[PDB]
Amino acid sequence: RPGQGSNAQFQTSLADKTRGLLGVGFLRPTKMASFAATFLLNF
Amino acid sequence: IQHWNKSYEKQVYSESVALNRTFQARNQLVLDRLKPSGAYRLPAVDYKRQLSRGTLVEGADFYLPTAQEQQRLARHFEPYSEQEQEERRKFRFQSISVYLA
Amino acid sequence: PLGVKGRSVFAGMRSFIGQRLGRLYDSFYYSQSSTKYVMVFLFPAGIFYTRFRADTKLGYHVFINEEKLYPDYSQNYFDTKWTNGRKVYLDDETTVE
Amino acid sequence: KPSWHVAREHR
Amino acid sequence: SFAIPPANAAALADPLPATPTPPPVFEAVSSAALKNVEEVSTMERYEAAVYEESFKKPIVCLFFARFSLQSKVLLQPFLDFAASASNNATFFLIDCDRVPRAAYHARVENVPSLVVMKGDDAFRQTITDSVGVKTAGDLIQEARSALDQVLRLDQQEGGTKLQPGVSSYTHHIGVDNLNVYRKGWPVA
Amino acid sequence: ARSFRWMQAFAAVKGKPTAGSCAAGTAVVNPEDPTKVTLKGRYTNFSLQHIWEKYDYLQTHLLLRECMLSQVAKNPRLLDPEINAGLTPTVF
Amino acid sequence: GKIHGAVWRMKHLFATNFKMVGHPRYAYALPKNPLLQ
Amino acid sequence: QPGVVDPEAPQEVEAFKQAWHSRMGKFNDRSDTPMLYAYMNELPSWEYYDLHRSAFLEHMTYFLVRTGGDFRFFPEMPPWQWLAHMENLRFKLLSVAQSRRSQLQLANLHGEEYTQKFLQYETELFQACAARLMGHFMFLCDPFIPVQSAEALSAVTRVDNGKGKLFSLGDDVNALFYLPEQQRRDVERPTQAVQTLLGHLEATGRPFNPCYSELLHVHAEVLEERGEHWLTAPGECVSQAFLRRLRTDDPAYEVYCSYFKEMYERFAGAKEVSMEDGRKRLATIEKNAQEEAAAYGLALKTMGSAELAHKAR
Ligand SMILES: CCCCCCCCCCCCCCCCCC(=O)OC[C@H](COP(=O)([O-])OCC(O)COP(=O)([O-])OC[C@@H](COC(=O)CCCCCCCCCCCCCCCCC)OC(=O)CCCCCCCCCCCCCCCCC)OC(=O)CCCCCCCCCCCCCCCCC
Ligand SMILES: CCCCCCCCCCCCCCCCCC(=O)OC[C@H](COP(=O)([O-])OCC(O)COP(=O)([O-])OC[C@@H](COC(=O)CCCCCCCCCCCCCCCCC)OC(=O)CCCCCCCCCCCCCCCCC)OC(=O)CCCCCCCCCCCCCCCCC
Ligand SMILES: CCCCCCCCCCCCCCCCCC(=O)OC[C@H](COP(=O)([O-])OCC[N+](C)(C)C)OC(=O)CCCCCCCCCCCCCCCCC
Ligand SMILES: CCCCCCCCCCCCCCCCCC(=O)OC[C@H](COP(=O)([O-])OCC[N+](C)(C)C)OC(=O)CCCCCCCCCCCCCCCCC
Ligand SMILES: CCCCCCCCCCCCO[C@@H]1O[C@H](CO)[C@@H](O[C@H]2O[C@H](CO)[C@@H](O)[C@H](O)[C@H]2O)[C@H](O)[C@H]1O
Repeated sequence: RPGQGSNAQFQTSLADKTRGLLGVGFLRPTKMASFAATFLLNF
Repeated sequence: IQHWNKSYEKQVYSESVALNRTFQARNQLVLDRLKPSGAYRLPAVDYKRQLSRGTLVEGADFYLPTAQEQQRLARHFEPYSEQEQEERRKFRFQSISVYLA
Repeated sequence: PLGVKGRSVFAGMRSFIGQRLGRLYDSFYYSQSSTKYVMVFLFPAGIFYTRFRADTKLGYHVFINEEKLYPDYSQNYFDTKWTNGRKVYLDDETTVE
Repeated sequence: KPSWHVAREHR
Repeated sequence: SFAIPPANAAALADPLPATPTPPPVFEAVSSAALKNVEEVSTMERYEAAVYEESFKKPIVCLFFARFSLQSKVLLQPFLDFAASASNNATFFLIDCDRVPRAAYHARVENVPSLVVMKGDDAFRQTITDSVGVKTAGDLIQEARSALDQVLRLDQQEGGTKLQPGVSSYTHHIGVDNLNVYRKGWPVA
Repeated sequence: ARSFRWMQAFAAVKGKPTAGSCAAGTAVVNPEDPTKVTLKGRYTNFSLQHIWEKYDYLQTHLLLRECMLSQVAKNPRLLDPEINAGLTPTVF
Repeated sequence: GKIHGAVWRMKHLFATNFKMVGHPRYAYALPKNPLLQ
Repeated sequence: QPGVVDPEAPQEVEAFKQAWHSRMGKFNDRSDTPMLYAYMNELPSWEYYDLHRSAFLEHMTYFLVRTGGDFRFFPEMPPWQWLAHMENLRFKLLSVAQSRRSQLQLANLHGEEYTQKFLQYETELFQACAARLMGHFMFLCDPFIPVQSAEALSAVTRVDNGKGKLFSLGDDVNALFYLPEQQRRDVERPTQAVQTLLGHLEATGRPFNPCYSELLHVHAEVLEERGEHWLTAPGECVSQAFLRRLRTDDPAYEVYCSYFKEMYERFAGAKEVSMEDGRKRLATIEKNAQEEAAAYGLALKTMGSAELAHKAR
């Protein structure tokens, strides 16, 4: 197959998939709070 | 100095590998399942891409719905039909009487 | 050519609503996670709660005569001291006790 | 403003 | 401030010039119209199709480009699929560099691309491999599934339930602003 | 000399402009029928010309690299001239 | 008032030209001159 | 619309267009007085690539190699699979480079410009090699195989196990071509090609640098990612594939077309020659070929760039 060589490298752990489901480094509630603060200050 | 900085780089790359694994997992678990089909995509293309394609038009803040109205300035002989002329002749002035009433 | 035979204006409404909802989902998916969740769930929810509470329940401004009668709010967080003039929302069945 | 280095968040 | 220079003689030149052909020895290698499709070379033809034939019976368009090898691999099986299902749908073969406005219309971003169309917005399904994992067989299977789906939906509900959507009022002007001329709107 | 004929030709065609520095198309309206409009050019889903104008050569470079790999899979002694000349990074 | 001024200028600048039978952007629609060759 | 006598005038039209562009720019562009650029944590493709020129280069080279295509089809947002593969390859390369640095740079005691110079020098080198080979019709000659020595003749004959034919041209072509059997006229995988090249170089005693070796290996890997048909179609040759994938707006288009025309019309009439009849010829071919190789160093100073000149000196 064309992409099997690359897709073989994509093997995750149980903790890895749990962390992805939770969205640790991609939700960024600190970023959300910063946005809220800036938006309220912009009034 | 040397050893500590090189170990700093190595741990940076360990963190990078961890981030990449969780990124792959997040994608292939949640986003590949929640990805929109594309039927309800945005019905437009950005003006920059249009400009690169040579497709952008800028003008006509207004429009002319009917071809009868589009081809007036090109007909040169009958911009308005006879019936349309007779109808237009009734609005040569504004009706202050109707305004007042 | 407006309308088609065999189709109903209600079916047209349903199709239009489906289109709108699909477009909304697409636009929410292709958006920043930093702003969309907040602006779409947390501000609306708080505004809804506040407006509903204000327009439905009935509140009272409570004062206390002396400082020795003030409650002890040292343990509970976000309020370490009593302040007179406090707005308190209650239910219609509430008693003085 | 453009640069040759990419931050962690924009990686 | 953002600008892009208008164009160059190179860009405006013929994108599909002829190249030399080898003698009958290089062709000897280890790995060694069509009466069922229509090769499109004119946006006039493409619009005629999309606006009349796509409303009569569905169409399947293969957008390709010469530089692509996946397109050469997918051509023949696409011709077989056409010979198979030419009774239920029409089949068109488009080159993006020869007819770009047709590629802008179908919203194709990668080549090769299958596009199943009916009503021009009632059922537009695009099949492609943006990652590089699928193959010609998988693409053709997806195309068969999409054609089955569109035929079933067309038969469903006394021919209705497949009505154009946003194209009813957009006219693909946000995609390609040149449709204002087609619609007759001014440009001053 | 006659062997470097092709080097001379390449040096001749050196700085000719390409489509990677400008838009890929242009519209022309039929004066007799303004409702008719043609698009002269190519296809493009690309708008980063102000960056690609400096790397325009990479496409053909990588094509040449693939072709060199194909030739070397059969005969690897075709690069020996440059190795001996010292152009490539090598550790004798 | 804007419309009034526009028409008031159109009068002076068009009604006595002999060269503007219509607008130049639509001269393609005019018949062809039998005197030119 | 303005109350002017002629709103459809070219002055008005151009003024409206310029105002349109200025408004759209003032609204969308990233500036010191931004209107829409605000609350930015996840950037779109255009702004991302404009701010991070390093990623545009990497994401672009990966696109051209993973999918042999033109920059005009560059995707708006790349797939996470591609991004992950890029990160893995970066980890590999930087691990190798960091080990080498640890072991050399410390025992001893602007990346954009460096990358630009490296790429320019490399493309110049490959163009010069291609020209040198086209000088004798050895650039892209498949299923044929060029030979300039008896050692190479034996090496390439071991492919088909002595079978096949050998063709020649008279005293103007300085090499002899070999045609294997139709069943063995295939093309080999890029990983195998790189392995063969490196093995030959290390047997001759001229190994590349480790960084360049890893570069070749990653290139071969991203090429393998294409699958079965990575360079050619079933009934296609390498020259046809090159002319197919060749950018039409490339200045060298006519040069390559001329070369391939001449090569076709020559190979069409090329004569056949047996095995022993070439070796004695391969001797003088090797002689004049090493002479031409010695002359090549000076020839680079004739028209080559300052980089090639200084690296030859
Ligand atoms: C009970 C059911 C519910 C209630 C419904 C009641 C009945 C209404 C039913 C619906 C309408 C009728 C339906 C049947 C019609 C059948 C006949 C027919 O087909 O043709 C019509 C019939 C014949 O039509 P026709 O054959 O084409 O020939 C027409 C004539 O040639 C004449 O053509 P013309 O070009 O010469 O036009 C004449 C025009 C002349 O042109 C003008 O209008 C110039 C003057 C404009 C004044 C400024 C306009 C401000 C507009 C504000 C509107 C909202 C105000 C809030 C409402 C309450 C106001 C107290 O005079 C007018 O008629 C317009 C009068 C506007 C109202 C005046 C408001 C006061 C202005 C105050 C200004 C002074 C301020 C300082 C005050 C201090 C003083 C000391 O004539 C009409 O009835 C005309 C319709 C009038 C409608 C108003 C004009 C449009 C203005 C739009 C304003 C925005 C409204 C937004 C709408 C809501 C949002 C969607
Ligand atoms: C409890 C938790 C709550 C949290 C939220 C949970 C989720 C709930 C649903 C979300 C509710 C919020 C809605 C936000 C939408 C607008 C803001 C936004 O961010 O949109 C961005 C979002 C993404 O847009 P984009 O990415 O920037 O560009 C893509 C285009 O939008 C793509 O455009 P397109 O090509 O697909 O189509 C063009 C589009 C155009 O949309 C736009 O681009 C802008 C739309 C303008 C918005 C503001 C217009 C205000 C106009 C003033 C009204 C004056 C009327 C005067 C009447 C006088 C006559 C007497 O057409 C429309 O959708 C607009 C139609 C409605 C406009 C009505 C204006 C009057 C014209 C009447 C026309 C005839 C009626 C329609 C008949 C249709 C056939 C049945 O917009 C959309 O997805 C479509 C536009 C929104 C359409 C409305 C969707 C339904 C909303 C239901 C609201 C009901 C809420 C109450 C719930 C019950 C509570 C108790
Ligand atoms: C009530 C106060 C209103 C005053 C302010 C509003 C302005 C007053 C004028 C009326 C407003 C509505 C105008 C609708 C015009 C659209 C007509 C149309 O054909 O659209 C295309 C749709 C889709 O048609 P179609 O796609 O199914 O088939 C036809 C296909 N073409 C067009 C290609 C031929 O047609 C309809 O089915 C009729 C829709 C209008 C009826 C609904 C009114 C919309 C307003 C309510 C919004 C909420 C919807 C949910 C309601 C749920 C009810 C329980
Ligand atoms: C008389 C009254 C006249 C006045 C008119 C009154 C009616 C009309 C008033 C409209 C004006 C106000 C409109 C403001 C809208 C702003 C809201 C907004 O866009 O959101 C911010 C976000 C911000 O996105 P962003 O952050 O990526 O970019 C925003 C702009 N920049 C780039 C500058 C930062 O917008 C969206 O992306 C989504 C908008 C569409 C969704 C709207 C909410 C409904 C969502 C329902 C779907 C839920 C799916 C859940 C699935 C979960 C799993 C994935
Ligand atoms: C999807 C359709 C949604 C449409 C909107 C429907 C309304 C949704 C919100 C309903 C809230 C129901 O929850 C209920 O609200 C009312 C009003 O605050 C509260 O009730 C309160 O006001 C009423 C009026 O005096 C009394 O019951 C009492 O004084 C007090 O308890 C209930 O304690 C609470 O349980």
